[PDB]
Amino acid sequence: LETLAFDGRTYIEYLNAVIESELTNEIPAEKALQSNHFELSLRTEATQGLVLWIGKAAERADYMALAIVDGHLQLSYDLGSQPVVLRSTVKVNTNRWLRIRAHREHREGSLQVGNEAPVTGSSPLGATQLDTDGALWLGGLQKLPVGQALPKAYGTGFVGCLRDVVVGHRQLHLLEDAVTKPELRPCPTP
Amino acid sequence: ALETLAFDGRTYIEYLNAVIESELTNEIPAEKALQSNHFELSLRTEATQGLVLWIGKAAERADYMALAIVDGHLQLSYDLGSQPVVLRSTVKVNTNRWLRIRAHREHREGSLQVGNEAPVTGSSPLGATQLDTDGALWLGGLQKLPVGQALPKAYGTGFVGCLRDVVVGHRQLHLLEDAVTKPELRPCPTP
Amino acid sequence: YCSQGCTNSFQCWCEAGYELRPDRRSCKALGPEPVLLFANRIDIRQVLPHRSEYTLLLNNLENAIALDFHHRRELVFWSDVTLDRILRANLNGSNVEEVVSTGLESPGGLAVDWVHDKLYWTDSGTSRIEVANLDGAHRKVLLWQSLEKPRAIALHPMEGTIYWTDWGNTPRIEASSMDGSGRRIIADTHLFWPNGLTIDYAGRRMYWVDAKHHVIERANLDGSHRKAVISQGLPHPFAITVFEDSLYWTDWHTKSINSANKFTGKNQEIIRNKLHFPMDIHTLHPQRQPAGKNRCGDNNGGCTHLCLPSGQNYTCACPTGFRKINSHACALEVLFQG
Amino acid sequence: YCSQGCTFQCWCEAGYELRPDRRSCKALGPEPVLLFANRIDIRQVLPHRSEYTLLLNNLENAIALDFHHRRELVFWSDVTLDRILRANLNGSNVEEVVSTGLESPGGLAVDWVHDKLYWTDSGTSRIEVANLDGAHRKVLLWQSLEKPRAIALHPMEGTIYWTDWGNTPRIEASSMDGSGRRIIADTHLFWPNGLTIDYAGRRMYWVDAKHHVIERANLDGSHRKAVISQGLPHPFAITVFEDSLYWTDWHTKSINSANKFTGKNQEIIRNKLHFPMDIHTLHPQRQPAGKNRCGDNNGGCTHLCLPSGQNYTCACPTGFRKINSHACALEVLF
Ligand SMILES: *[C@@H]1O[C@H](CO)[C@@H](O)[C@H](O)[C@H]1NC(C)=O
Ligand SMILES: [Ca+2]
Ligand SMILES: [Ca+2]
Ligand SMILES: [Ca+2]
Ligand SMILES: [Ca+2]
Ligand SMILES: [Ca+2]
Repeated sequence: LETLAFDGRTYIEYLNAVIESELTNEIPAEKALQSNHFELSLRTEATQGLVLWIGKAAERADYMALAIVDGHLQLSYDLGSQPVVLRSTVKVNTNRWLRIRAHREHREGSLQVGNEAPVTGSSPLGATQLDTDGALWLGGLQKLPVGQALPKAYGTGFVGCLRDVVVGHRQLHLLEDAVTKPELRPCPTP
Repeated sequence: ALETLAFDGRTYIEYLNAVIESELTNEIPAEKALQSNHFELSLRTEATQGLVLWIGKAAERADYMALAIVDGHLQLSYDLGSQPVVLRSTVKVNTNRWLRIRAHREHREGSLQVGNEAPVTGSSPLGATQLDTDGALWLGGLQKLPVGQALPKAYGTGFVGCLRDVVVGHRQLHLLEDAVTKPELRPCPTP
Repeated sequence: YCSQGCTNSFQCWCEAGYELRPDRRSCKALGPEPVLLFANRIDIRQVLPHRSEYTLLLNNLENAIALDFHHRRELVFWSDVTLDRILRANLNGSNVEEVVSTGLESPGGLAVDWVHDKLYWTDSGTSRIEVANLDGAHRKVLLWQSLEKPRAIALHPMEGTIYWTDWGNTPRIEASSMDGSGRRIIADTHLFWPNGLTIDYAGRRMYWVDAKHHVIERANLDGSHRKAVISQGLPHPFAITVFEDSLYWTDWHTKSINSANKFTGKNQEIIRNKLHFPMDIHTLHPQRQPAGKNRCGDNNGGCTHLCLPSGQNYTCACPTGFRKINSHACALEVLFQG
Repeated sequence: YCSQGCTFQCWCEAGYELRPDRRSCKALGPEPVLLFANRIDIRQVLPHRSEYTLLLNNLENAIALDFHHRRELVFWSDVTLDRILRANLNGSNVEEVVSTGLESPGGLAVDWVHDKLYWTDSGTSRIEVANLDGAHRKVLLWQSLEKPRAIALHPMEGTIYWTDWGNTPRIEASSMDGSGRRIIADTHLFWPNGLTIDYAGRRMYWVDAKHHVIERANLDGSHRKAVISQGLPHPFAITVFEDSLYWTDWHTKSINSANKFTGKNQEIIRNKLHFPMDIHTLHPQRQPAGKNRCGDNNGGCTHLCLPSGQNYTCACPTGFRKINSHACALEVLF
């Protein structure tokens, strides 16, 4: 397949799969999201890092974020009501590839790293949807945190390698899908 | 591994799609409510009639999602408690050549694509977004139809042909080793 | 060459609110100069055809798709698909308020009954056609059975008829009474993407657009005498309207507003290009909302809630969550549940 | 341990008579009955004899249940239907109590003193209260809740205990008005499935299905002890009477029993059960009479009167705001 490598200053932007009205004749639009599913593979030596951001670029918080805190992964999302945080027990760093299954249906969301029993939970009641502006970010963020009181790790760029990217049921093309192409490298061979 | 499967019309294979593993999860056991369905498969047949895949319980008025061959065309039907919807493909499947199928459901909204055709889309009527399942996923057909009789005659017929590369949700299926209930298993014969 | 009608053979005749042109053939509308009102997803805009005048009416919209207007009330209605809302405002662009909030998936079509002060709309995601008061009250689901993807909708308050397009897996064009009764198929043949639909009142004919077959079709008002008019330059048309001898439509491919001759299909012009995402279009003019008799007459005719034209007179109807009583009255079903 | 107490001589309490062994207090009144939900059924079983009593015959998914002994009522939760129900103890006239706002109602508790109903929803991550008929429903607790499951009450002390098996598993307590919230045990837990209070013995017991233990603590969480360390593959709900603990197990599909003190006398009361869930000992002594804090001043204030600390407070049903300390008004007026 392919491997996108991240130096910590690498923040790659992708669009969420759009409506092709040309082919479908369907009215173009982008509604807030009902459910999210992310499948990705990761190899790192890092103890802390922001990895994934599905977010709305308004400074009030609607976000879906996968990040590393103290060697262990965290899935957190704010739906309009307060956020929920799900910590993967598995440690991110042996510099060995790990499989990540992140999913949420409305409030309910799950995270599974490697072969661990999946970590479930639900965001607070009220808002069940995620406000979105067609942005899917990878390798952390440009240092564009949204004025939220997030863990200080979410401000740090991600160092390591990724592959086999699955957003929903679609297989993501790492190079071709990137709207933002700062610089691109296949994962090094450590 | 066993990568291909041959169905003689009497072949009915059970898989556990999404159940509540209370033993492992410590969650209260119950029928799972499904917002979304997705699966993919490759198919080769000379048949113009038969049932291929069945999701949900096998009971009267129980919810279901079925992929069936009716008059040489594949179609996706599902009932969520509100009335059922049918999505008929435009492709003739009995060409006896390998065909990719892509089926997806978001709540009421489903889609069906056979090969490179333009996806066929429609919605189940308003009022029910969820498919309540026992976690059962049936391949090749059913021994006896769910007792509420509203289905076409073709749904009773068992699938004749072959199958491979079966995606279910986000997980690719191990046709042999993931099968909960199965008869003797043989690979597709005429490749 | 007679824009409207010729009687006596062979001199042409002009309808009320219209005046014969110097050519003795064409009919010109008495009133102000015609204005084209259209939705641009992000905006609602106005144009004077065959001139460079271009005005942004309403700004900072999320996803503006379908729009219609009420001339004598100086009201403009539009739907927003990302928001799942139907809003209305003064024709000036002020006093904007929410009319329909709940129960919308893809409200892709709008039509105003200016005679009975009613609001009809279609939802392709909900597979229904609904009606309400101008403010959005007395909301009732008019049609649900057999609908898949309703898009375009057009009214004939005088005839008391509803026209619409369904571009779903069984593509159609249907007509019905305004109460929902007397439903019938105009065209179920040679259609795939019936996007646009419009009524020519003076000409007593109907036009529509198929984005798949790439045609604008003219039909008699019963569906008869169906003829292709524009067979070319139709990559992806969406909405369509008529005025005098001109057809006006929007196109997703060219991102433009286009015009052509009604009876001919020639004189093809591009009124505006480089548009953001041309959606629904109209002709803003008193003659495009002619005066008709209110079937309910004296407002006592409003029955209890809904009074809708059906057949040659009218019927009374219940809003959603109501039960019919005595045929003139409606009551909440919640007073019958306990 | 001389059962209830020894100040030597052994001391019994009212509703209990000293047995010839001089230690054991046998309960006065009728015979004890084990009440449990089979998911599809609600059955009464006599423990030390073989019995089957079919109470409620047709059900989709019954889990949490409880009873009002006086007034003879049976409450239970249905997590597929997402409704809460009640009936006379004989199993007559099923009645809907809570029809809305439910997702995973895993817990249920009845205050026989104040005639109120407390339940937990692991889906809603909330604890709620209402009248026995369903009237005056209010959200008692919401914030910092994950998977509240088991719930038990102490109407005499006006205290509530519950368990959370979420990401930070814990056993907590608060006054019946939701105040004075404190942690009982936030350590060495993973799957706190069941909880029970020994009123006569003045102690609490709980089960952890991941640790496979039944634990006794004092009633403030002090002197934590594991009484049973084995034969607990997947226990769910637990209850107490006299010197015996009774609990249901998902693995063995059985109702089990043992000694509260020694943990010995391991017994299988019944087996081959469909899916045993929640269990209670059906007996008058398991619902001891006590002082009603809210009774006989003005019945339940204007809307709700809930015990708080050494007193009671008045609370507003959801959709209401408080008018002073004694009254409530709707939210749409102001
Ligand atoms: C339209 O007219 C109304 C009423 O006279 C007025 O409130 C509004 O300001 C006008 N529109 C604009 C854009 O100023
Ligand atoms: Ca939101
Ligand atoms: Ca359902
Ligand atoms: Ca009337
Ligand atoms: Ca449920
Ligand atoms: Ca009181």
